[PDB]
Amino acid sequence: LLEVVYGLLPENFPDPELAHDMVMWLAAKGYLPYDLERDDPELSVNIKGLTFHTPVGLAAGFDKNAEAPLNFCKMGFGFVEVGTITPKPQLGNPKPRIFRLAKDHAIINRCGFNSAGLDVVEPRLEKVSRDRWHDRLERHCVLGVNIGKNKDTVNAEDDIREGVKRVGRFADYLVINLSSPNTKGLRTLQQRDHLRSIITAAQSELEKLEERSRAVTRKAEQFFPTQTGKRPLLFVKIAPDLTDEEKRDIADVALETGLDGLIVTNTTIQRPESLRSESKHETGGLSGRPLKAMSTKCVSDMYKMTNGQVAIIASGGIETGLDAYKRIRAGASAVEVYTSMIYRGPIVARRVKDELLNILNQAGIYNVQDAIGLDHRP
Ligand SMILES: Cc1cc2nc3c(=O)[nH]c(=O)nc-3n(C[C@H](O)[C@H](O)[C@H](O)COP(=O)(O)O)c2cc1C
Ligand SMILES: CC(C)=CCC/C(C)=C\CC/C(C)=C/Cc1c(O)c2ccccc2oc1=O
Ligand SMILES: O=C(O)c1cc(=O)[nH]c(=O)[nH]1
Repeated sequence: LLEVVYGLLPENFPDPELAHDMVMWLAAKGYLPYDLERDDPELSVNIKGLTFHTPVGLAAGFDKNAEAPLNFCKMGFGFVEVGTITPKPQLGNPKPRIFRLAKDHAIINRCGFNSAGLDVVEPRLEKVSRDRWHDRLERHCVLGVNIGKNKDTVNAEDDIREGVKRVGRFADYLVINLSSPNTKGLRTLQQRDHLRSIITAAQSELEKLEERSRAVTRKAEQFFPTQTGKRPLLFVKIAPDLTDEEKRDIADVALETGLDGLIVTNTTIQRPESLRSESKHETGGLSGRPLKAMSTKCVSDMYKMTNGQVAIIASGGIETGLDAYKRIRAGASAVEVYTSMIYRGPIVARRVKDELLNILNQAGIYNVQDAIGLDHRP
């Protein structure tokens, strides 16, 4: 806990964008820490057939163009959610477009879907997908592929379509990002009427299943190779800033469509007075410790309103396996981190896994599967 939070004397900051860049340069070229503990068999979760050997995982903010997803994942994580990968490459907003709020343990940011392109990112999944089995054959590093629209396409439904065409076959779970505050009216695609039109279109390009056998796990890599027969569990990442009315419209359209899961909360555009740090007034959604009750309620509301029959991967201020314990108790099968690592640091994957496992030991039940949603047994 006390690494960077104790040692934050140096002025405003060492720039977050710059830091993340030279961090990911390290991530790209090995040059990182390493988890060794193998993770207790307690912490494994079979979210709809998907074996999450650990339920802790890196969120979609980090490895934005598949620079090093397995290397973050060998560094203690269970899964790694890969960017928001827009069809055509985007530059993003003008920098400085991202800020630490040291006091508040938070990060406001307005990057705006800065992507390399499915042109660039497909090859890198073509890379990862075939060598991920090879390198050290990990109890496969479960792999999230998150996709969106470009700044100004008329039909996002097309850019999700393209997305699912290209980079679907590698994802253990695919993710439609409809939530970022930092793309023009994208969040307003979460509507009952649109959400459906997208979700159906998106599982319609999954309905492109192609044929084979017609001219150790050495070679599971062949075919469309997602630790199984391809089909990613379809997800949609939803907002934190929503009416009970709009969380119905979602939850209804979730159970209507047979959506395989929901990722609970992107960043929040709320600014709760309590934020003391003088960067509180910058635009963009804020992550981290202010997004605690926000996210954790959003898990619980979407759990119950989906009868729990839809899966939940909650992000939003998951700092310590206690926060993970509660979000697991509120509905989450697995949980995500990003802004919690910018204060904890690389070996926070190993920390949150074990903080969770001991608070399971203390709570009584071990093996999380029993644990999920526990809050909805009265
Ligand atoms: C700089 C930054 C970039 C992000 N980029 C993305 C993104 O490209 N796609 C996405 O789905 N979420 C993105 N997020 C949201 C995170 O994935 C996550 O949902 C949010 O930060 C809450 O998690 P945390 O409080 O546990 O860090 C980003 C967050 C930050 C702070
Ligand atoms: C300065 C440099 C070239 C590398 C620093 C990384 C390192 C070895 C240790 C941690 C030092 C540090 C202050 C990191 C800050 C950091 C961020 O502020 C940050 C902000 C947003 C997204 C990702 C980020 O990753 C970071 O490592
Ligand atoms: O690209 C961004 O600016 C961005 C994407 C996202 O999903 N969430 C966020 O807070 N910012």
